Parts: sequence; C-alpha cells; structure tokens
Amino acid sequence: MSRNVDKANSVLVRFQEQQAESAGGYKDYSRYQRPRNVSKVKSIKEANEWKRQVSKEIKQKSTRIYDPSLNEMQIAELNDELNNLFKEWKRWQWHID
Amino acid sequence: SWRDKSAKVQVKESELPSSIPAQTGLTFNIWYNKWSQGFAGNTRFVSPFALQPQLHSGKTRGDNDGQLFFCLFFAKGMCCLGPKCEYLHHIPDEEDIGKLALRTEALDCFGREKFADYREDMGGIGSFRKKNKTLYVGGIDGALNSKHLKPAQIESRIRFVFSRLGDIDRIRYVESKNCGFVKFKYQANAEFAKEAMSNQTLLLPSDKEWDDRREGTGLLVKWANEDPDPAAQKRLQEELKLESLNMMVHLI
Amino acid sequence: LPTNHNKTKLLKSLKNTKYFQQTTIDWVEAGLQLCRQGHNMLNLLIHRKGLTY
Amino acid sequence: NEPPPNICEQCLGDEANIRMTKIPQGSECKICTLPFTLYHFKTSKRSNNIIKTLICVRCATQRNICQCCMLDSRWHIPIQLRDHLISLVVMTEEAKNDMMKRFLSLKNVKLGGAQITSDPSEADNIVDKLKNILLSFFLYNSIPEWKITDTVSQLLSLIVNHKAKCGGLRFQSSELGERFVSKIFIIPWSTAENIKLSLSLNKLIQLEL
Amino acid sequence: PRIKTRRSKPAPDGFEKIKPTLTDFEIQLRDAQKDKSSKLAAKSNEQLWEIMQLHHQRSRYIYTLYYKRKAISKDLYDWLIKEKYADKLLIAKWRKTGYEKLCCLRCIQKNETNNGSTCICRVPRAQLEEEARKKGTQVSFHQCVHCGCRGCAST
Amino acid sequence: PQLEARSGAKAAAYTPTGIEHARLLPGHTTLKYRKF
Amino acid sequence: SERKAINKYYPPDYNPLEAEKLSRKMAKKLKTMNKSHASIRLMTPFSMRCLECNEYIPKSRKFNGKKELLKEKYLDSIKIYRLTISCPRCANSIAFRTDPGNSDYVMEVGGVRN
Amino acid sequence: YTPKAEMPPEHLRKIINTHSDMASKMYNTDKKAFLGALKYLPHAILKLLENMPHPWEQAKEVKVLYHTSGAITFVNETPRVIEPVYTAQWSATWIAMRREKRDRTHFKRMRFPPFDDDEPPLSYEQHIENIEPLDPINLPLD
Amino acid sequence: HHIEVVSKQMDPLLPRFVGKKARKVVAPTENDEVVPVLHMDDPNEW
RNA sequence: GUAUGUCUAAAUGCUCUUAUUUACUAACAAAAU
Ligand SMILES: [Zn+2]
Ligand SMILES: [Zn+2]
Ligand SMILES: [Zn+2]
Ligand SMILES: [Zn+2]
Ligand SMILES: [Zn+2]
Repeated sequence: MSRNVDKANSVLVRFQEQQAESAGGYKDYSRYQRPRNVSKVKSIKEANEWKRQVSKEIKQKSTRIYDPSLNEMQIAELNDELNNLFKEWKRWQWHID
Repeated sequence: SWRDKSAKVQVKESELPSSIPAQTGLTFNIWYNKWSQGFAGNTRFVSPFALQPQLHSGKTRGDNDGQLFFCLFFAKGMCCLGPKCEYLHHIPDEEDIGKLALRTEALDCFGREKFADYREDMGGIGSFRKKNKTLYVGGIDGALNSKHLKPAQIESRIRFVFSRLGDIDRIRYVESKNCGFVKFKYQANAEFAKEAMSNQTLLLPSDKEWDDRREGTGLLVKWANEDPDPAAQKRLQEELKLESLNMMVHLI
Repeated sequence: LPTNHNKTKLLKSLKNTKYFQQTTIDWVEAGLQLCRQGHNMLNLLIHRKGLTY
Repeated sequence: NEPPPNICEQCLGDEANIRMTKIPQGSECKICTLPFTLYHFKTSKRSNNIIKTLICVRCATQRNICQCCMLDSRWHIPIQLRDHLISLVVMTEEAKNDMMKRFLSLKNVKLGGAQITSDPSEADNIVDKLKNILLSFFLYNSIPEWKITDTVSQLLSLIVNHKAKCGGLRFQSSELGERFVSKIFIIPWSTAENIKLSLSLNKLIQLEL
Repeated sequence: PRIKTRRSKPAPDGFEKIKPTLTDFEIQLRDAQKDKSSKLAAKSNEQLWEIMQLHHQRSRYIYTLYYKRKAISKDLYDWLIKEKYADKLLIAKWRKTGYEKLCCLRCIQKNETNNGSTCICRVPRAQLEEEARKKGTQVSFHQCVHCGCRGCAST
Repeated sequence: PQLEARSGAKAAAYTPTGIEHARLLPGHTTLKYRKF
Repeated sequence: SERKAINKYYPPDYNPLEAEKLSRKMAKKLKTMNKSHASIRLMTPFSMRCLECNEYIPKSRKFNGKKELLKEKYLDSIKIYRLTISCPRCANSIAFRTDPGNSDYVMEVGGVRN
Repeated sequence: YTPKAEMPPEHLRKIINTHSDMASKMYNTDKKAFLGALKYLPHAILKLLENMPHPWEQAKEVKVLYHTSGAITFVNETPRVIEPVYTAQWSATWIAMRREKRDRTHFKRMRFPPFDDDEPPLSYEQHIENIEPLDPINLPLD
Repeated sequence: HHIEVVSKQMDPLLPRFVGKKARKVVAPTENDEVVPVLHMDDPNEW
C-alpha cells in the first residue's frame, strides 16, 4: 500500500470511518463521490455538505483554468466541466427547503 | 432590579451543563480535547442555553465578597454554581463599570487578558490597544434557520436581544452585507453582550421553527471593524476629540 | 564511591513542597495507581506529540 | 541581571505594605510575546482577584506605562489617548507581527511620546500647551440611545434609527406616557418646514437601500 | 481501614457496638471514591472536601468515644489507631490545646502555604468578621481549598 | 543550482533552551593547579 | 509506529468478516478504489518524443504515471496495460501499452519512438 | 519543620479516579503536570518494585507520596530488614515452595500477561471489599 | 511606596520556566555612536 | 526506506465468487565454476 491512497482505502481505515459515521456522525464528504440524482437525500445536512463539496470543486476548477498555456485543450475541456459543476450546484439549490 | 428581584439563579444544573466535544475526526485527542485524523464539520453549533437575565440575574457569593468581574457562564446562560458562583450575575450596570474602569484596559469584564493584536477573524475578547464597544453580528441567516424574514423584523429582534443585555448606543442592520452592527456605551457591556450572544439563535417561541433551533448554527457575534463611510468616521473623530477634552479637563 | 555532598534525595525535595501530600496505601493499590497514572502519562504525551493514531 | 517592575500608584493599591511574588520568565508579554518575569500582587490580603503584570518591563519603558494598568505612567491615560494629546500639541505604531514586535520591544527608543511623558520638563510643557489650547411616541431630530433613554427617565424598549432619525418610544403603559407629557426634538403621538423636509430626505435615504 | 490479613487480632471487646456507626461511614466513602463527572473545577474540589470531612468525622467520633465520653477500652482505641480507621496525628492535635476543632492537619502545615502562615479557617470568624466590618466589605472567605472548613477555629 | 558555496558563518544569541545535554553533565569539578 | 510493525491495533469489537463486509458496502460509494488510472512510478523504456512540444524524453527517465487496465487482453489470460506519462515542458498526456507478443511496448497516441 | 499531614488514602483514590476521563479545559494544568511527571516515573517504578510484598506477606501497607494533581504516586518508604531474619524468612519460603513442588502433579503456572490488552486494569475499589486475601507462603512451624 | 517581593515554590512537575519556548529573536544593533573607521593614504597584474 | 508539494469561505438489505495480484514501493544491494 505504498503512495498513501492504498493506506487510506485500507480495510482498517474504512472500518474506522464506518464506526465514526455510526457513532457521532463523522462523515467525510470529500471521501465519497457526490451522488448523481438528487432527491435521494432526505436529510438537509447531507445535502448542504454535498453542495459545499461541489462549490469547492468548482473553485478548484476555476483556479486552474486561468493558467498561462491557455491554448491547450485541457483548459477548453474544463470550461465544459466548469459549466457542468455550475449546473450541479444549481440543482443542489433545489426548493424543497 | 437584580438585587431585590432575587438571590437565586441556577441557570443550568450541574447534571447537564454540557457534553465535552462534538465529533469531528476519527479519534479523540486527550491533550487538546479536539477530534483528530479528519476535519469535516462546520463546528459552530447553537447554544442549548441562554441568558434570560431578568429571571436569572441575582446576588452571588461574589457580590458579597466584592468581586469585580462578571460571570462568563452567566452571560452564556449556564452558571451551575448560581448563588455560590464567585463571579457576578447581572447585566453590567454603570456603577460596576465605573468601579472596574481602572482594570478594563488590560482585561475584559470577565477578568481575562485582552490581547495586543486582534484575532484575524475579530472573533473573541478584543484588544487592549483599540478600545471598542462595537460588535459585528453575523450568520443571522443561519441563526434564524434560513427564515424569509423582513430586514426590519430582524433588526427589531436584534434590538430586543441586545438592549436587554446592555445600554445601547446605536444599532444597524444591513441587507447588503447581511449583518448587524451594534454599539454600546461601555466596552464591558459590549463584551458581556458578545459573550451572551455568541452561538445564540435569534428565534422566538411564537415562531414555527422553535423546536428545531438547536439543529441550526448560532449567531456569529464578533468585534466590529470600523465603518468606512464618512459620516460615521466624522462622528467617531468628534467623539475622540470630546474624550480628549475630558481627559485634559481631568488633568488640569 | 558515592556522593559526599548530596543529602537531598528526590522524594525529600517533593515533600518540602505543598503540592505533594502523603498517605499510607496498600501496595497493590499503589501499583494499580502507578499503572493507571503511567498509562495516562504515556497517552497524554503521545496525544501532545499529535500522533493520536 | 534584571530591571525593576514599573507599577503605578493607583494600579498597585492604597496600602503601606503589599506582598508580591516574582515568577521569572513567567509569561510572554502581550505586546512583544517574549518571556519576562511576572510580578503578581494581591493588593489587600483578602480582596479577591490578583493583579498580574501583563507586559515586559522593556515594553512598558518604551510606552511609559504601568505594567498592570497599561496606562501612562504619569497621567494614567490609555496609550492612544495620551499619545493623541501629544500629537495634537505623532503617535506610536505597535507593529502587530510575530517577529517584528519582538524586535520593536528590544529597541530601547521610547517608541513615541513616551520620552515627553517621562521627563518633568517635557510632560509639564505639553500640559501647559494643552491648557493654553483649551483656553407611544415617535421622535424626530446625531446622539446615542443611552442618552435618549436617560433623558426619558429624567422626564419620568426605545428604538432609534440614525439614517432615519426616527425614534419610536414604546413605554407600553398609558400611565407612564400621560405622566411623561405633563412633566415636559419633535415629539408627536403614534423652522418646522425645514425640519420636515430634512426628515423626509432621511426617510428617503433609509428606503433607497 | 486497611484489609485484615491475620496480622492483628480481629478486634478487641467493644468493636461490635461502634462498628455499625463507623460502617455507615464506609458507604459514604465508597460513594465519594469514584468518577463524579464534575465537569468543573469547583465541583471537583467539593467532592474532595466532602471526603476530607468524612475522614475527619470518623476520627472525631472515635476520639469522642475514647477521650470525652470515655466509653471504649484503651486497647480497642489502640487497635483502631493501628488500623486505618482513626487518624493518629489528627487525634493528637485535637488532644493538644487550641487545635480541638481542627478540620485537617494540612490546614496547619505552615511550610506548605505561599505566605508563611496557617490556613484562614484557623482564624476565628470573630476576627475576620471584625476586620471586614472595619474595612467596609462583608465576610470575605467561606471555605479553604484544602478542605471545606467554614470557621475551623476552636471558638 | 543551489549546491552552493558560502560567504560567512553566524553568531546570534537567543533565550537558552534548558535541555540536559549528555556532555554538559558535571565532571572534573576539581581544577588542578601549579605549585607556586 | 515503525515500518516493520508486526500487529496493528484493532478495537475490542472487530468482527473481521463483518468489517470486511462493511468496507465492501462502503467501497462502491468510495471515491478512490472505485476509479481507473491508479498512479504508478515508472521509468520510460521507449525513449521517445512528446508529439506536441517535441521534448525528447530519453530512456530510463522517471515519471509518476497512471497505470490503467486495458479490457481487451492479449490472447486470453495475460493482461496488458496503458501507462500514462506527461511531457516535462508541455502537459500532453503521452502513454503506451505493453503488448507481450514481442516482449516490448506499443505507443498509444502520445509520442513516437526513436 | 512540622511534618507532612498523614492524609487519608480515600482522598488519593478520589484524585486518581477523577483523572481517568480527563478532557476538559478544567485540568489543563493537570495534564501538564502529568507530562512533567514522566521525569520521575522510572523512580516511582523503582520504588514500587522495591516495596514488592515478599511471599511471606499477604498485603503490604506502604507509605505513599502523591502529587495533588494525581499525576504521579511514589511509594515513599524504603524497605529495610533485619538481615538474618530476612534470610530465615527467605529460607522458609524456599522450603514451602519445595514442598509445594513435591505435592503437586501439575503446578498451575501463570499466563502472561495476566489481564487482557483490551481490558483496562480494574481499580483497587473492586477488590478492597473482596474476601480476605488467600493465605501467603509460610511453612508449617513447630 | 515600599513593597515585598517573594518567589513562590511552583509545583515540581510543571515546567520550571513556563515563559520560555525557544523563540527566534532578531535584535537591532542599536549602535548610536559612530565608529571612526580610520586609515592612512600595477592594477593589471593583481 | 514506500518521497513530496499546492488546493479547502463558516436507497435498503440480499447473497454469490476464490488452489491468485489491474497489487503497490523501490530509497537498499549487485558474483561465478
Ligand atoms: Zn457563574
Ligand atoms: Zn497601573
Ligand atoms: Zn480548617
Ligand atoms: Zn483543614
Ligand atoms: Zn483551612
């Protein structure tokens, strides 16, 4: 399990995380992938967390896309990615509450 | 009239004063009392208690002995010692302020060292360099559980909470900034107010979201970075001048 | 060949303070205390060091 | 080697005997964040709460202040105020930085003004100069609410906006109000023209944002 | 008390009479000796104070029966002393003049204290009160931090 | 590169650490002397 | 605390099978582990030119690549891998495949061997 | 000057018990004290070990100093003996051991460690109350 | 006013010199008086 | 010797597959009869 990722997703760590989730309510919304279809999330806190995560992602995307080699295609691709992120964020701002 | 109003206080009994931390992290660090191996959680949670001062305020073991400094816990609204507390339980009156006005430079009305530099977030116990009586209120969205209220209503609510807590100089709610500036007469009073209203809900019993006030995040009450718009500045200058004049008079 | 000078043993110095006081204890009890206290010390230090894992 | 503690007369107390303990490199000074000896005294034996020194002697010397009170050694005024007065007749800029503050503390220049306060010559002169220099109901028509409240009390919840200049006092009792009216700055119930105009303008201002 | 290990003989004559009195104490002690999650310094101190008081009380009871009332045999008293029940030093102090009402021994360790003196408890309420009156303020101290002892003095 | 030579050393005095160095431990308290 | 640590501490209730099951349940949800292009450190055997900016990355030069499994195996039961690299100057994704028929590699729309 | 106050063991016990679940801003300084105490923990260990009750002894009472913070506890007394007497005692114990060996088909040797790594060592207050500690090693006299 | 200084015996467990924490400190030279640096009085070879 | 750095506003249970590993790390060391 060299290079840290393996360590992170080693069974023991996972178990610990699960335990934390069970007792006290420590989740790491960084750690899990954000769900595709909203309205399968009855809790508000979770939703908020997800929204926050997406915002963070968007910010990250923004930070990188103004790099100096602007003509490279990665940046262009991200522009679409950025849009997608924005859309997701908007969706997360649903009007149930 | 806190003296003849009552003696007793007993705000939150020592059966249930507080649980110690709130789980961020995986493991609990014994030396810092803070959860480690992770940081996911906005952390600020609403006070389970509050200072309903007219009911609570009273004579203490401190009052008799001649204590200067007021009870932080009382302010917060959770002083389980109550009548046997050594720190004072009332809203800082003028006489009291006058009495501890010598010390009020170096340390707060709670008897705890004011710092030389402000905290970067203006978040707690103000500096001894800059005297202040002026509190930033914030997180009013969060403190009211994202309620669609009128700004005016919010302002009124703020006034209600803060007037009770100390002699007000002046208050401003702002729609654009989404905040509530308050200014007091005495720094001590302001400090007390801050202590009280840190992590407090602005909601009332009559509101429909009273039972879920705990689930939100409280008021973010902090110190006021001076207002830049010019009239205010001018006023401040005038005040300073007046103070200087007074000092001069005292001297001669 | 031992110290000519040093009368002042460790315990004596401690006694001379106000922070220590002294009891008579069952030896097993004392041992238990040591185990607990010692354990606490090692945890506390470890936690300070930051390594909570 | 160590220099002595600079504690003022009002700081220390009113008695002809005080006992204090020195704690060498006790705490870091609040200004400089640099180890120094804490003196802490109890004033009168039985009077509660100690008085610990919060600053290093050097820093005190530089500012010319009580090591407890944080006030001018001479005139017993907050550093700002004392310095401000001097300026009126230049003020200190404590540099709020981790490293730089320490450096500032170690410098021995008497920062700003302190010199004047120290010397009988200079302080006295400044003082002289200063002397010379010296020688329910809505409410309409800036001043603080704690004054307004006081006034009301004298006359016998009190909302007042300043951008509006529109103070809606609510005693919540017909007795208090009817006493208040007889015992007596426009004050109706729930150059007059000029005043009205000004009020209107204020209201407009309040309402545009 | 210590634990019996056939070192000293089980008990002398009159132990059966007093035992039920000083066995109430044991229960109290047991209640005391545990995690009362005090969550607060003063509260924590209070339990210690209580414990101290309890300790004192048993000794007093023993002392009272042996010296003042004199209803217990010397041998029994000696046995008790040998066991952890009574405090020997405390008893001795009590027997001496001016120390009869005495909260605990470490309230009269003059070496311990920051100011070279005895605990305040040892000042008779009278004197402190008088001082307060002279000053302007009310009665200044309630109980010391060693042991809860509101007016320990022999008066 | 940063694999670099040098211009001057240093000597700046801070607050002492209070660490129990092994060598610093006492040893040869008695100084000898000459005959005169 | 030391790389050759014999036994990792387990909680007093740690049903190992149960724990494993739990992990599995929380592996589909998991971000890492449920993804492709897992990282790797590799030297470059081909010694090739980055097709965009013509940067001549030579033999044995070390990179933090991404190894990903190609679903279409060679023959039947011997896997082949895509090994992503970036050129030092321009950030163009070079990669290559390991077709084991010739005991060597194949370039994959990154650069050219020379 | 005036000697130390012989405190009650109860107080000490209480102090110890308090600093088990220690995680408030209350006893910040107690944690510091505890940390400091590592300095003398080996000394403490040495003391306690030295006072080990000998096999002719059910349970030794022992003098104890302890920091009022609850950070460290030294067995204070240093165990001295009448040398010949001590030797005699040891001999007796040896004899007893030999006898035991002779007797027993299997001698139930301890398992180590005696308590589990999970299980936190019982407080002394679980077995003050327990029955008279079983008889120690002293041979049949005449 | 006359005043008695004392030194209280701190507990032997707690850090003796709780002030100090191995802080870096740049010092000013503070040389107010000016040192006179006095002195007296083929380039292609050298 | 398992490198590193920036970046952070305050669906539920279910079972079935194994005589393995898309395993990762190379700082460590390098010869014949
Ligand atoms: Zn209180
Ligand atoms: Zn002063
Ligand atoms: Zn007493
Ligand atoms: Zn006492
Ligand atoms: Zn006392």
